[PDB]
Order: sequence, then C-alpha cells, then structure tokens
Amino acid sequence: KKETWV
Amino acid sequence: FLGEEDIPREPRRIVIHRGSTGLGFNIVGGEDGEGIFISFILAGGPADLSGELRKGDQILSVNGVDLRNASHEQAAIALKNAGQTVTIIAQYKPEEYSRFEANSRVDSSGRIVTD
Repeated sequence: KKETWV
Repeated sequence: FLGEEDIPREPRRIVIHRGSTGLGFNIVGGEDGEGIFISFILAGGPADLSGELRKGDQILSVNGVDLRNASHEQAAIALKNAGQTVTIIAQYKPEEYSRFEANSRVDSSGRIVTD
C-alpha cells in the first residue's frame, strides 16, 4: 500500500 | 512507429547524476520480497531526463546494493542516500507491476495499459 517519492 | 516494438526485458544499467536533489520517481512494492517497482516518473525530474527508466521497471540494485528482496522503507532509504551519482540496475517487469495498479494489464508489445 505504501508509495514513496525518491 | 515505435509503439509496436517489444519493450526490452533484459536488465539495464542507468546512471543518474542528481547532486543533492530528488531522483524524481516513486516506488511501490517491498512487501515480503515482491520487489521494488517504479510507479510514477515526474515530468522534468532527473529520472525523466535520463530517458532510460519507465513505469513497471523493477529496481534490481542501487550503487551495487541488491534491492530484489528489499523492504519498501529500506529501498526508499537506499535511494535517497545513494549519493550524488546513482547507478541503478533495472529490469522491465510489467506483469508483476500490473498487479499493483488498478485495471491494468499488459499488451502484446509488453506495454502496460490501464482501462
């Protein structure tokens, strides 16, 4: 479920 | 002319020089070794400017650090802390990716289509 901007 | 050519499925090396700015993409995955996938690439960001990453690419490694089995948070930390020059090994895995995104599927050329 997580989404991370990098 | 291009859109019918198969997207290559072999691993590639991508080198992004981003100084102390973000890479300009988002990741999904990381649960129980499912893999880390590019889900979104920001228009005009370093990943876009590379021309060598796309949605549905798996990140296999960053600076020689193997991320095939990484957790979501430790993947994100590896990426954000990789340093100014970021060497990614990526491999296009649209079937695996398509399981994350609603109403998505893979066509005959390997392209991810969302209905």
